[PDB]
Amino acid sequence: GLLKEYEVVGRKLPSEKEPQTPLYKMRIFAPDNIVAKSRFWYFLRQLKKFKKTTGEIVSIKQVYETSPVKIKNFGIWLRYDSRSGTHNMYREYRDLTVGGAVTQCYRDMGARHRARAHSIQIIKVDSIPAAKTRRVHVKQFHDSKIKFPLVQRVHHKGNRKLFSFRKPRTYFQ
Amino acid sequence: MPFERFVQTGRIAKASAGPLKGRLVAIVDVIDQNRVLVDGPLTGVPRQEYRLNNLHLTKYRIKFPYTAPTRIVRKAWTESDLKAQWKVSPWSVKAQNICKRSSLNDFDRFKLRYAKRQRNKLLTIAFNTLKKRTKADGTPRVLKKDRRERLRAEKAKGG
Amino acid sequence: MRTINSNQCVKIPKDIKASVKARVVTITGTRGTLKRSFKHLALDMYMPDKRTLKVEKWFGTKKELAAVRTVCSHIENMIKGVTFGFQYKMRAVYAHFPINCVTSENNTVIEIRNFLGEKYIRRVEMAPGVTVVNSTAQKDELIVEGNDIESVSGSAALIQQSTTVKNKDIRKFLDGLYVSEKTTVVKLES
Amino acid sequence: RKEHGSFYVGKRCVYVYKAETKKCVPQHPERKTRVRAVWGKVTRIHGNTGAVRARFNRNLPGHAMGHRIRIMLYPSRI
Amino acid sequence: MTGLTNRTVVIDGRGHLLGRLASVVAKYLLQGGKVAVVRCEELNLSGHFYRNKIKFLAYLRKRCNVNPARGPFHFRAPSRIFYKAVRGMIPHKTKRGQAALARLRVFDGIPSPYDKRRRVVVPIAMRVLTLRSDRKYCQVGRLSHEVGWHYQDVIKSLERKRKAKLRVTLKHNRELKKLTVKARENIAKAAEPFNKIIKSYGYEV
RNA sequence: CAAAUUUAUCAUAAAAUAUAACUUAUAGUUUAUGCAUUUUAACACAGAAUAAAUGUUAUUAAUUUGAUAAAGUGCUGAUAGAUUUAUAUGAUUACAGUGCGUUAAUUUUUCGGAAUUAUAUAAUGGCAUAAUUAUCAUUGAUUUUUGUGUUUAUUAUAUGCACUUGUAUGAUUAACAAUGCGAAAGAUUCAGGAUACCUUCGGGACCCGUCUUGAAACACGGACC
RNA sequence: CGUAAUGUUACGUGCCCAAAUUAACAACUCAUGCAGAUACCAUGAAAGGCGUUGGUUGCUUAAAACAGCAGGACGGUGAUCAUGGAAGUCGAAAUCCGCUAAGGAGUGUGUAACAACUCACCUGCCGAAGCAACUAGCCCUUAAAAUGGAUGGCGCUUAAG
RNA sequence: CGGCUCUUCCUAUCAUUGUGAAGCAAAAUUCACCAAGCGUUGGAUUGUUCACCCAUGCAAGGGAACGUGAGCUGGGUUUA
RNA sequence: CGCCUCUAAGGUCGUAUCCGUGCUGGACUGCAAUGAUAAAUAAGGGGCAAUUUGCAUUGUAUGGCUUCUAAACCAUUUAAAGUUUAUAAUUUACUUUAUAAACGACAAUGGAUGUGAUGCCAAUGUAAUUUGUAACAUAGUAAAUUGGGAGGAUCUUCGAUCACCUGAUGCCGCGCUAGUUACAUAUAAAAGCAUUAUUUAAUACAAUGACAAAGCCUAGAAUCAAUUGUAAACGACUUUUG
Repeated sequence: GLLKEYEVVGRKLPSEKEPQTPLYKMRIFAPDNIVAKSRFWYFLRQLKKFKKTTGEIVSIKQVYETSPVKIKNFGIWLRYDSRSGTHNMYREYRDLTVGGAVTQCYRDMGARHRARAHSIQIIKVDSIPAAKTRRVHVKQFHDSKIKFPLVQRVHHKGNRKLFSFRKPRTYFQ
Repeated sequence: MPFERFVQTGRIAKASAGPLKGRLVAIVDVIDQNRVLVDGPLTGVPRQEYRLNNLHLTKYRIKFPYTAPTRIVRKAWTESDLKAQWKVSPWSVKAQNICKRSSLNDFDRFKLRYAKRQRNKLLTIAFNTLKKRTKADGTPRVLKKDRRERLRAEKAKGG
Repeated sequence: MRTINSNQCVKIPKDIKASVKARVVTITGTRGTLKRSFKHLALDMYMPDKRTLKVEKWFGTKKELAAVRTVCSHIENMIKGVTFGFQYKMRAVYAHFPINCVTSENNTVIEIRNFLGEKYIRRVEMAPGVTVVNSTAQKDELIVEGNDIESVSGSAALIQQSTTVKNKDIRKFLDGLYVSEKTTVVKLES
Repeated sequence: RKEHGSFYVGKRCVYVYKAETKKCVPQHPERKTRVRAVWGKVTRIHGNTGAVRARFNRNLPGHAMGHRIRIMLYPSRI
Repeated sequence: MTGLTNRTVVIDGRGHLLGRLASVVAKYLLQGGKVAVVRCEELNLSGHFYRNKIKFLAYLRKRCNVNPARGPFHFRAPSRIFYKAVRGMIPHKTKRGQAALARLRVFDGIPSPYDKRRRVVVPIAMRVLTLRSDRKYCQVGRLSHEVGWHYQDVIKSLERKRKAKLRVTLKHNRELKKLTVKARENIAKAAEPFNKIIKSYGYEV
């Protein structure tokens, strides 16, 4: 889907020998909240003990990008499983939302490295400014004043007329 | 230059195929090579991204900073006199004739088949006996030069 | 990664009249004129009414923006090839048998014979617009000269690929006509 | 498109064609019953491109494929 | 005079990829079509020339051993290359698709009324919309000259006759409507049925 | 439900760029290639002023943009179907609606009109406590059985008699209208019919018996009656 | 899995063929004799590619490098190793010396042995990124059978992979 | 089973065409590339099939339908 | 990738291969050019018919009448190409060049630009019987006949190929538009107020058809049998027959 972010919090439900277990939290990227509560458990089983059934899910809440029309570069610290292959990457994308950059990373890994998405762990996701990005296909856009003439449109198929009388003509003037 | 569609600020482009189809956005920043950040304050467009497929670029370029908020963009449409310029622009006229031709009530349809028929009768009459191969001569002079005598003489009839 | 813009601007001198139209660069100088159609190439080519000629590319891959300096040196060959011209000079080296090279008026061709004591008379036609001659004041030498560098240099190497020596050791039978100095006609020397 | 093929949804269709012989008279207009017809309704649409689905009284013989069916403008909505 | 929408659609084959036109035609002909494709020497194939030449020469190698006269006949004209593509996208062993193939005329180089008729394009088959700048392409007229079709330069001379007949029928029809533009100032005082009523379409018409 | 970005809003704000003063620079150029004029899509995120310049600081209204949820929410346009021999051996059952109905105020368009308020009983909420029971956390909050008034809201019961083309017809399908008369012997109208075919077309479609894990089998048998 | 009518469903939607050449996108890939095209499944590896795409580590760098046009590279000496033979050099126990802005007892087909020469050093102009090593996407390569031939067929290349 | 006859196909290339490379001077050869168009024989011994022998030959490659018995032959094998 | 480099575009040399030519067959039976065109002369065949008729049916045309687009985008080039017009220079040719504007793949254009500027209509009757009768400013248009040149042929809907067309000869000298404004005249109501019904055709335009229907023109071949022997199993084949 489109992969919005959440904060899933978990406990280890306190048998009376232990009062008030220490409450870890996350930043999970997921299509929906039913799948964010098995990405919490997948990532925490690497880190602390307490699986489910022996833990609780305290509040999972969605976080709503704090500037949806400001324009910023997102660096994603990733690690994935290739065919021979656990690696780390640091990818950079350019977007407005932070769930929209993570989802622009889950396609790119599928395109470029064949990476079906169960292999990708996300470490960190930031909003790095500029003159901290490196990633030359993102530094293309870090200059006012940028021009680029367009060549891009739609060319309906068949059309509102399949057998046209007047030739689309990719160019004019 | 040949100068194709410049993606700038603030090159006014009219949207073309999306949910904003028909409205005139400005362009304030370029997200990536495929998407810009469109914002038309005087035309019912809040600031939002847009895919550059569904945009068609006009010839107007207003001036604001590349990181401006919507009030600076709205201030610059007015100073350019862009609304008065756009509706008299060479083929925004052409937009509204297709909008006029669009879907065209049944009385207006069959009124034009009547009104084009009558000037078409007036236009096949103003047609096609030029200098070519008359004068001289056109024999017999009485009858195959009967009708054009009223173009020539004009009075009255050969005669 | 589909670079946005790659461009190169060719300075054109005071006399010759370059005029790119629809991509086809024609150019016209003292020693004649030359048109080359670059329309295999999907590139900008416009002359911004200065002396200069600009060539641009929008969103080309990594290969596609190698052809910017290619075409901006094909035009820079043309501003020589109509002003200074080209003149190659291949020098006809032999061991025992002399090399006989006959051209006449105006007989653009060549007949190149006695190689290597062989009866067969190699005859090869120069391209349109290029004249071959025997070099006066330095004999046993040819002078291939014309306007277009791809029709001069294809006309030298047509007669360098024949004469060629077969079934022998080609490190020992160093015989043939090999290009000494690829040069321009009028500036400075020849 | 879908919006275009749904105008015709509800309306009455006909496959009209020719035979020769009656087993009838000029009771009504003056016929050898020398033109047949098989009526039907458009029931719904088919793809995303304005095709449609029809349900005739008899069944449409199949050598009718390619031939003209007529979308009567009634049962008339707006 | 007639056709199931108009007389026949005459598609100019100039600038159109062969298989993206052969499928919209084969679909249209199974719906009741009547098309004609003219200039079949000008259709395109994607990829460079030798890549397609290879594909055709391998097609020429298929032939029945116990009789080559039974075998796959390898028609070499650019129109009967296009008919080969359309015949594969038709069921041609049913009567439905064999009648669908009978509504198909294909021509190397535009004769006999389809030269004064009306040429429509199919903008989804058109090469300049689909392929890329720096992909390579060929024509079927070059492919057919290199494989055994003898009339490449018959139909180049035949066509510039036809393209010089059109040089004067565009010289007449450009001066013959210097008078229709003349006549539309002598009927300016019509009554007023142009002056207002065709401000329904109405700034240009 | 966060979002104080959207929007406008204050505060010293200091920036990650546009607007008014301009040196050079290629310039088909001007005159004597400087300038003159362009190019700014060489213009120095250079000089002066101004432009939230990023959020920093502020609070918010189109309830606070979207998403999720709920309310016969409501409306519109369709499609297909409609057992039913209400006794060839058990009520057309009950519900509900419409027609004459003491009044008196208060309004309403002003028409046979229409609305409201006024009657007891029984509840139920909202509110104000006083109990009580029992629990996340306990400054309090939630909760069970109550009580009584304070109260302000909402439902229910109090519609009998006669009549009628208003639901379940106790798997409801029932109406208006068009066409067509089952002629004394015999026409016609409408619908239907692989009767054994023939015509036409699209889909399907291997040859049966058999033994076999597996048969259309290049397994065996079978030319036909 | 009774016999029917209607509606809704994993495999698919360029044409065969019902349904997208999707007013839905981001990439990847050019395959000259099978580019590639859906599980099982109708084979293909090891090892490579300054083919292109992404990524990881380390150096040089806005002390002016990288590249290139412009300099030297001989020698304190055939120390020895050594006679195809080592005079700047097969091998090589061994190993210590020029000069400054700046020159190698120096790797070599074998230049019989010598010479030179030039990929270091460093003065340049250049004045901006350069250098390698490594990784795994696709394509290529590796990749050879006999009737004519099979992504099912056509045909596809800002795809119809 | 072989041989005889006759046709087609493969390339894992012997030769020839066009080439690249050698420790390629010429001659002769070797290695490799594109490449299946034409060619790849006569005998002695054995039923053979490979290998060997005489010889010619510029040069004497390897295989496919277990190719081929209502095509033959019947030597091998294999009934009495 | 400042140099270098056969490669990335783009050029090139080039095999006993490949594909053609030449050669051999020919969709059985494909196609094109061409020749003659009957049993005649009493009488009837055969065209030329489209004019020839009533007649009857056909197709389009469905209650005028739910149409044409046989007028158009150029040839080759092309994803910064690719476009127009204008003007001053120029063509064998919107020849090529120089300035200046215009939408610099808008909505546009995907249909109508109706691309010789379309029609379900002129007729002021627009349709299952219908037709139309005068004045004031515009407008000047389609019209039938016999002896010369320039032009038109891509596996065909009529080739003693021929449609703008030299100067000649005479007419119906007929029918005519558009507009304001006036008048006569005539047809039209299908019976149903859930007017949908056989869902059609008197309409017009093109086409055959048979029974009595007017003329113009026409006057053959093939095969068998016999023969040959350039051929041959038999057919077939090459031949010959006042």
